[PDB]
Amino acid sequence: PTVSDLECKITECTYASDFGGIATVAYKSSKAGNCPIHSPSGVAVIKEN
Amino acid sequence: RDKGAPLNDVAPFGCSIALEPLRAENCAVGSIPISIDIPDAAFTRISET
Repeated sequence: PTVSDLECKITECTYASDFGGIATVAYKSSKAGNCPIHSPSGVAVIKEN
Repeated sequence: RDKGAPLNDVAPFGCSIALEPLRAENCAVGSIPISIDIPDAAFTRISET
């Protein structure tokens, strides 16, 4: 699925080591299925691939 | 019969009395710096509310 026309926002970001940072994402898909994710910036490390 | 009145009838700042451990119950005055360590198990993680 193409996911654009979305929105992302943190909801409780934890300024920390353990994966405490969270963020809802208003996904706006075309199909329905899986969608691999990553932050190309090294600022954020994500638990979910 | 020529006494004075009782401290549970003349005290200030709101107290009651007992001939018991000599407490002065329920004295409403000032503030108390209270601090608690909650059980972390009782917390709900942020991504569930």
